Amino acid sequence: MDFSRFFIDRPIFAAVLSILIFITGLIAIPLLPVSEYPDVVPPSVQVR
Amino acid sequence: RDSIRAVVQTLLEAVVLVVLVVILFLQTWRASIIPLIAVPVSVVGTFSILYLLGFSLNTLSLFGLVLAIGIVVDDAIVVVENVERNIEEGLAPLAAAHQAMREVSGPIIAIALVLCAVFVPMAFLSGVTGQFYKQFAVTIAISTVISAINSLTLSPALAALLLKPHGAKKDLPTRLIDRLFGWIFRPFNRFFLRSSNGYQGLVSKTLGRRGAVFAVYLLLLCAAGVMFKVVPGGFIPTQD
Amino acid sequence: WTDLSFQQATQGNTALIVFPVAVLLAFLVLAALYESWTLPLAVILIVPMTMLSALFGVWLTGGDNNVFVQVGLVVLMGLACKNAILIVEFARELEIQGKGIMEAALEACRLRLRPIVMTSIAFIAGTIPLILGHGAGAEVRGVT
Repeated sequence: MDFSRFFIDRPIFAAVLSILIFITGLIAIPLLPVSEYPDVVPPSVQVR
Repeated sequence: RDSIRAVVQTLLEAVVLVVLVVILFLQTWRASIIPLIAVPVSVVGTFSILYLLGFSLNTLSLFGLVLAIGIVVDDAIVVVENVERNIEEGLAPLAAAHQAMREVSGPIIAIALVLCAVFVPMAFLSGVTGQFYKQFAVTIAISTVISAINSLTLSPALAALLLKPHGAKKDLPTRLIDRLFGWIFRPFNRFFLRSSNGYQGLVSKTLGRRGAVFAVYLLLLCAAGVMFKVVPGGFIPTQD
Repeated sequence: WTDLSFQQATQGNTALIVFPVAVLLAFLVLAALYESWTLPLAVILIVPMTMLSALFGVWLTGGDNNVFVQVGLVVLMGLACKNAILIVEFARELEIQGKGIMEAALEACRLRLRPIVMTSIAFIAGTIPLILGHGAGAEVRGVT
């Protein structure tokens, strides 16, 4: 395939594709919840 | 109910004015029909995606379609205008369609991508303002995408079939249009030529004074940022 | 704050995130498609001219920067770029065909003036019912 050889002649297209991935990741960093572990703790209901 | 009926009537009023403009510029039933096909396809075809996304026929989504009336015809007009110019250059209608579409395929896809790139940030918003943005952005983006697809596929096919070479015999619908509405086209065509030719001289003069033009632009750049402070802020206007 | 005032206070600077991000996204797309860093700059430089023209209409009518004004700005951003793309793309191709910088730009404007005026007037004619709106909902339609 010529997929990789198509980008050697277009450095700006290759650069833009990598930039788009990077900036999108920066946006999502403050949007992610922060916790010690994933949702592994069983939910419990207490009757008193 | 009255508000929704009004925005639907506004949609119909916008179609009539847009259709009139297309006929005024193309001045042929064989040519003006191609942009007019793209209007129902893009507008009505949008509702299929709205159902999938769970949208509603509110007064903003319907309002987004009203603004999209003048946008869906843009891609079809570009194709038809380019094919017609090639015909005036002596090319056959089938050859003109091939020649025009190796020229406008780039910008048509480029314009569609740029429009989508502008509206996709709105789809990620939340809240009252985010929902309001989502109705307009999603509706207009879908209409433009369908219009771009229709212009890339159906517009060249109809152009190579309906359009005829220069100097060909005028059929009865065409000679009919020429006799009731020819008195608009002839003054308009010469008025357009005078405006365009004079505009060409204006560009030639302004290209030698880029320094003066750039200096004026810097003032306008500051003026645009000033006006974001002059106008008071608001959220939602009151209505009767 | 309660009711709509709660929503008005709760919402952030929603214009301050989407407007620069959308401009950045448009700039990156143009650079990728047309293989240049300065060519997209020729297109996005007209976006500030769009806001000045749009905010001039709302200021002349005594309006305010409400939501319906902002959605008009978003629409205008895409259409402003579309007009610029038509001029720039053809001048780029004419230079490849061996024409000079001034010659290609001058020739591209001549051959692309008609589609630009045709589309600009076509959209403008579509906003006449909004400008001359009447009846129910005419206030919000007139604002946009």
